[PDB]
Amino acid sequence: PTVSDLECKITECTYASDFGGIATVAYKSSKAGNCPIHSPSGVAVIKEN
Amino acid sequence: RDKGAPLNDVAPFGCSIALEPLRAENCAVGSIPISIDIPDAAFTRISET
Repeated sequence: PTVSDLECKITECTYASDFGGIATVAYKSSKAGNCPIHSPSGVAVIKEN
Repeated sequence: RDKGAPLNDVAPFGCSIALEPLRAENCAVGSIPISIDIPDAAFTRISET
């Protein structure tokens, strides 16, 4: 699925080591299925691939 | 019969009395710096509310 026309926002970001940072994402898909994710910036490390 | 009145009838700042451990119950005055360590198990993680 193409996911654009979305929105992302943190909801409780934890300024920390353990994966405490969270963020809802208003996904706006075309199909329905899986969608691999990553932050190309090294600022954020994500638990979910 | 020529006494004075009782401290549970003349005290200030709101107290009651007992001939018991000599407490002065329920004295409403000032503030108390209270601090608690909650059980972390009782917390709900942020991504569930």
